Amino acid sequence: SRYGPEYKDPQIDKEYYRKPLAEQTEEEKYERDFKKTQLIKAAPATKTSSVFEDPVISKFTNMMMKGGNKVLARSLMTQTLEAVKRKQFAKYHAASAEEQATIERNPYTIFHQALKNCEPVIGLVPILKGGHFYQVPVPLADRRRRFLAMKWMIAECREKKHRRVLMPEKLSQELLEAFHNQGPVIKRKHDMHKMAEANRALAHYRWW
Amino acid sequence: HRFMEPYLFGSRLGQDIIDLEQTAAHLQLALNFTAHVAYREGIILFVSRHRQFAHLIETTARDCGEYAHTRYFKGGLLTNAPLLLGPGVRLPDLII
Amino acid sequence: KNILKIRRRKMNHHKYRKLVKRT
Amino acid sequence: SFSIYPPIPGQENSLRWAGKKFEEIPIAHIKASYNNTQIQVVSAAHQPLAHASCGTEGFRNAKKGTGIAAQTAGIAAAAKATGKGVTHVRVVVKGLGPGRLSAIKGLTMGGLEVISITDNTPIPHNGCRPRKARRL
Amino acid sequence: ATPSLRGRLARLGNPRRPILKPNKPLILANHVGERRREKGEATCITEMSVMMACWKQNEFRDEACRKEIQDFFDCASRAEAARKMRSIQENLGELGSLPPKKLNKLLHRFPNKPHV
Amino acid sequence: VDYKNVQLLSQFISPFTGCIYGRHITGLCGKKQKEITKAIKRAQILGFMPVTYKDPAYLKDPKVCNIKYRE
Amino acid sequence: ANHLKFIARTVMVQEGNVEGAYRTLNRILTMDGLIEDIKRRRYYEKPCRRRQRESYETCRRIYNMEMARKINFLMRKNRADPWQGC
RNA sequence: AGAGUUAAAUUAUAACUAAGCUGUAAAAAGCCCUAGUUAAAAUAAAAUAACCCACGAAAGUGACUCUAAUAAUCCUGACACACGAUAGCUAGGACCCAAACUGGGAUUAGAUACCCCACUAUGCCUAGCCCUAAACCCAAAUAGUUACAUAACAAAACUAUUCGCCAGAGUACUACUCGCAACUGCCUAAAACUCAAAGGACUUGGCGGUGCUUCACAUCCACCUAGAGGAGCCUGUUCUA
Ligand SMILES: [Mg+2]
Ligand SMILES: [Mg+2]
Ligand SMILES: [Mg+2]
Ligand SMILES: [Mg+2]
Ligand SMILES: [Mg+2]
Ligand SMILES: [Mg+2]
Ligand SMILES: [Mg+2]
Ligand SMILES: [Mg+2]
Ligand SMILES: [Mg+2]
Ligand SMILES: [Mg+2]
Ligand SMILES: [Mg+2]
Ligand SMILES: [Mg+2]
Ligand SMILES: [Mg+2]
Ligand SMILES: [Mg+2]
Ligand SMILES: [Mg+2]
Ligand SMILES: [Mg+2]
Ligand SMILES: [Mg+2]
Ligand SMILES: [Mg+2]
Ligand SMILES: [Mg+2]
Ligand SMILES: [Mg+2]
Ligand SMILES: [Mg+2]
Ligand SMILES: [Mg+2]
Ligand SMILES: [Mg+2]
Ligand SMILES: [Mg+2]
Ligand SMILES: [Mg+2]
Ligand SMILES: [Mg+2]
Ligand SMILES: [Mg+2]
Ligand SMILES: [Mg+2]
Ligand SMILES: [Mg+2]
Ligand SMILES: [Mg+2]
Ligand SMILES: [Mg+2]
Ligand SMILES: [Mg+2]
Ligand SMILES: [Mg+2]
Ligand SMILES: [Mg+2]
Ligand SMILES: [Mg+2]
Ligand SMILES: [Mg+2]
Ligand SMILES: [Mg+2]
Ligand SMILES: [Mg+2]
Ligand SMILES: [Mg+2]
Ligand SMILES: [Mg+2]
Ligand SMILES: [Mg+2]
Ligand SMILES: [Mg+2]
Ligand SMILES: [Mg+2]
Ligand SMILES: [Mg+2]
Ligand SMILES: [Mg+2]
Repeated sequence: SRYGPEYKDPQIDKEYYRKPLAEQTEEEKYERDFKKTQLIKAAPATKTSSVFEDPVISKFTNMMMKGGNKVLARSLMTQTLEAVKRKQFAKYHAASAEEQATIERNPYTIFHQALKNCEPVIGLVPILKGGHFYQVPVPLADRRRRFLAMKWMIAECREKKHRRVLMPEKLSQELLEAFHNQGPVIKRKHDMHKMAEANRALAHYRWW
Repeated sequence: HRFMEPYLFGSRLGQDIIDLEQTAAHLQLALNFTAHVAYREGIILFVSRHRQFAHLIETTARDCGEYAHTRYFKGGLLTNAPLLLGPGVRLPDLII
Repeated sequence: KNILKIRRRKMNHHKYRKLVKRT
Repeated sequence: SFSIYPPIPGQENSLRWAGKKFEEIPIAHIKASYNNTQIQVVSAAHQPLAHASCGTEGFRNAKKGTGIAAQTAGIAAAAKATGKGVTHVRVVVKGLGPGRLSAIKGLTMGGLEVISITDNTPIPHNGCRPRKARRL
Repeated sequence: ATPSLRGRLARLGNPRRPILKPNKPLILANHVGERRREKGEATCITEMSVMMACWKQNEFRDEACRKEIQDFFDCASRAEAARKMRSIQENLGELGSLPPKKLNKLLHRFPNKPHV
Repeated sequence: VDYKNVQLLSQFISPFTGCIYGRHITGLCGKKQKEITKAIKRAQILGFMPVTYKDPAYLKDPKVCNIKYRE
Repeated sequence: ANHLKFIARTVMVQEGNVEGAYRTLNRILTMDGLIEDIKRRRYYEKPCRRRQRESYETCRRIYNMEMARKINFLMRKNRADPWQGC
């Protein structure tokens, strides 16, 4: 907010800048962009042009940080990706050739998958009518859903571990079980879905 | 209007017609009056709000060494003169 | 407004009928 | 001049659905009441082939009012009817309530083909007096 | 055509008995009534119901039906963009008449006369 | 206007309802509206003409009134 | 009840679109005033309370008629203005 | 005012069919001798036309047909005469539906109410009473004029001829009288006492669990994060001392 409304966001992707020549409306557009003498924001410190940056991992990284510890959250995440990695190597070498073709060794694909699979389709909002609060079925916008998945994973592997158990480990377990849909996280997604199905009549109430 | 009933001549198929004899008798006296004021060297202010003719009436008046006011008319204008126009001021001798 | 006159009447009537029942 | 709606009971009109006269096509009665909906699909011969109510569909005292419930009853009704092999339905809505449209749609979406809608909603020509209005 | 006002109103002259009792005097006002904002219904309800039935039959495995779900989100995006579009749509007016600002200026330009 | 020509009276009745159109639709004098109305009611009780729908025979005849149902 | 059935208040859907045909029938009833009558007749309405309705309706109809006319009469002069900034 | 008639709807009561049906903000009770469909008299009430403005002295009168039928060569006029919505009373019929009362059910601190469900006097007919209404268009009748003219507001201001009515506010549609098919009634209608007011219309505010539009940007709601209320302690009030 030390930025006036005059300052537009930085677009940080390099592939965009290096290879413009085949795109007309985008050539027009970024021409408008810098030609407008557009005051543009100092790019954040978390966003980098690193080839290794996955925005989803960043968000999930943040939401795990208590206080101001980037260092610590970064480390816990790193250890989670790592933990899943090694756990999947262990599953690989102890398996049969068919399953060697099957198994996912990429902790990243495992992560985007275990989140795609944990995200609820519909969710509830309370509506006040005639004195009572009814929980009613609301279709959700994607970002809210992503958030719900991540929030759930973090809250689940935060709360229910036995104290001798480190975060990255349990988190890895929950990731791999949510991968196969058998994990408690998905039990949660399902209790959402069931609660929505029971109240489906009340989907009349919602006016928007 | 109800006060035109004498000045009228009569209704031709719904459209009303003035009496031109009366127009001349009246206009004569009007123009005579106008003149006798001008000769006596006094202010004359034309006024109209009508848009079609705005230009005319200024273009007329500017050429007479007479003044027009064709515009929005601020409220206390003649009534409260010295506050609106200036600390002390002369007012139109005749308004047209 | 004129209701405020009627109110009086309304009451005085009601309070009378009640009376004539007991009495 | 295509699709003049009201086909006459005289035989001057040859238009067949499943090779049947319009007189022979099944009548689906829909009754939309403020608290309820019920469909009953009947033969041109007046032998009931299907019945579904918003309650028979397992909704309860309030919720059974909604259009959701209406289409719900409509589907299963057209299921029971389709079981006895009715392709086409001329529909009549009785009453004016929440589940009018919903149930009619419910017959289509429920896989039952609709030819006609006609509204028979009882309209007193000033017969029996209604019950009193409410707050009072 | 406009309903006859002759003999309707209670007046000293009138030999008849009243027809209309106006609550507010019958005069064209200068201004015009402001636009009436329309309310909403429940959006998307159909796809919601279909997808409910699907999970009921399929014991709630989301992997079993992709179709009902993707159509559900199709509806959600159609709904949200319908709201954005009905927000920028204020050029709508009556679609063949003019927004109540225009009517009101225009009506102040040729006002109605009660007095004189 | 006679109560005997049901075609004529059919001309002023709503086809789906059996309603009687008002002046603002039919566009008749006062006396002719009234005449038509009474005529119709007579035609209904005596039963030359039905109440709740326009007799199909007469649906294809010339249409007088200003109503647009189907748009 | 004594009349032949299915002739009254009947639309027949064309090209198999149901929703369109229902809209159509609805437009019928609402054009003739039957919906306002059903809704009116759910409960009773006492004679006095009825003439009040009538009169309020008819006043309002007069007003709206007139105001409509006036609007559509002044419509011409909505045209962009000639004399601007005189 | 008679006499005759019924289109829509509803109900008996059968034939099928399904277990529910009804009912609200949400429910409950209620009913399954229920519900949908198909048949069907009586009783009651008269969609649209009516965006019309007619008929009657007023009350009132708008499904259909026929009979009878709407005073006065037309000024005003009662305590006399004849009528007079609803409700109510008397006797006899009627009873689809509605419904004071009442009994259930919710709501509520309570709920003798608003909401729900039954069911009754009663609305309906024939005969007899009762004679009251915000019986108000709060605007008397009959001839006129648009001259003069704005307390306010509302339906603009006034002559002329009449009758009826009004002398502060309560007290008081009351107490006594008189008369009435009324006997918790109607009509006529005071004083003691108390007060310095009581009233009508308006003006700005403020207010509104009125209506409409537009917002809230840490902000009411939905949403995000981190805490308070629990524990120990610090420290401030309040009480006891
Ligand atoms: Mg008193
Ligand atoms: Mg009626
Ligand atoms: Mg009351
Ligand atoms: Mg008269
Ligand atoms: Mg009157
Ligand atoms: Mg008023
Ligand atoms: Mg029947
Ligand atoms: Mg009407
Ligand atoms: Mg009799
Ligand atoms: Mg019948
Ligand atoms: Mg029946
Ligand atoms: Mg029955
Ligand atoms: Mg309800
Ligand atoms: Mg129960
Ligand atoms: Mg009407
Ligand atoms: Mg009338
Ligand atoms: Mg006479
Ligand atoms: Mg006399
Ligand atoms: Mg009486
Ligand atoms: Mg009585
Ligand atoms: Mg009874
Ligand atoms: Mg009986
Ligand atoms: Mg009952
Ligand atoms: Mg009780
Ligand atoms: Mg309370
Ligand atoms: Mg209430
Ligand atoms: Mg009963
Ligand atoms: Mg009676
Ligand atoms: Mg009256
Ligand atoms: Mg009144
Ligand atoms: Mg009086
Ligand atoms: Mg008199
Ligand atoms: Mg007389
Ligand atoms: Mg005079
Ligand atoms: Mg004043
Ligand atoms: Mg006194
Ligand atoms: Mg009294
Ligand atoms: Mg007395
Ligand atoms: Mg006396
Ligand atoms: Mg806050
Ligand atoms: Mg605030
Ligand atoms: Mg705490
Ligand atoms: Mg504490
Ligand atoms: Mg101290
Ligand atoms: Mg102390």
